[PDB]
Amino acid sequence: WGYDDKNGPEQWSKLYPIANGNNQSPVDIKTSETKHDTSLKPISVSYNPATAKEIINVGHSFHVNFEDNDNRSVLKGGPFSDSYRLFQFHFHWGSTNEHGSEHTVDGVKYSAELHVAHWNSAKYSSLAEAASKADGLAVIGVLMKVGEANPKLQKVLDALQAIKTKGKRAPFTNFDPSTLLPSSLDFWTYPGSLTHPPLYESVTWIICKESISVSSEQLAQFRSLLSNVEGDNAVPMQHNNRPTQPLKGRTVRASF
Ligand SMILES: *CCOCCOc1cc(C(F)(F)F)cc(C(F)(F)F)c1
Ligand SMILES: [Zn+2]
Repeated sequence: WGYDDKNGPEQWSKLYPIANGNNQSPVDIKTSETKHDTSLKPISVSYNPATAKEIINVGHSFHVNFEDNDNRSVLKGGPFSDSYRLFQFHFHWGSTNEHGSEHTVDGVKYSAELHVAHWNSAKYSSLAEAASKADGLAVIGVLMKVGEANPKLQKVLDALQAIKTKGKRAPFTNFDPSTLLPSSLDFWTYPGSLTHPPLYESVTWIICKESISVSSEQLAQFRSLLSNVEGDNAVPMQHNNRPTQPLKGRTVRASF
């Protein structure tokens, strides 16, 4: 699978029938139809910088992984009674500054999107186990808006030089992902899935109501990464965002 016409989101249903499922992400969040939930508690994130492990070029994108051995970096509050263990964060972007996000609000596309992923360490003992469980994954979605350069992104962007080509790996240590999150943690939440194969419908989404900035040049650095392996012809990762999906009667709750 990929993001080209030959193997893109339109072709995913071939090898991943769940793509045409009822709990698929991303989706369009219509604020007028979001339901405020009294039971929702504030989102609480406590990450340990020492947890940061490495950064990897995976052809279609890049993953910044963390040590998920213990509960040093966890996610609490929200719709969760359980505690979720951070393991990775990554980005999604488009070929132009205008429409590169995955989630949309009131039909409004953003430039990019940050995903901070966690797995249910209260019920399960591994990401592999939790990945296919409805209550296995919790992902924070932060919408990124084109504008002034984001200084918080620089340490990540500076590391992309060591993972230029597909398969390249590099140590990525001493970093707190929460520094990338917006000032406020007000959020929408809805039962969703992974935005790319395997497309497991096992994700409880936490979409921040507040967005963060990113310069056009910083977005250019994302597309600067190569989807090809070393030595081969350079093929930049121009985009890796999935179109919004049918909400299928799902309810998007609001904490505000
Ligand atoms: C590319 C780095 O690999 C580390 C783990 O990869 C996974 C990431 C995700 C994520 F939620 F981030 F999209 C999901 C999965 C899984 F669902 F388990 F396949 C693996
Ligand atoms: Zn994602």
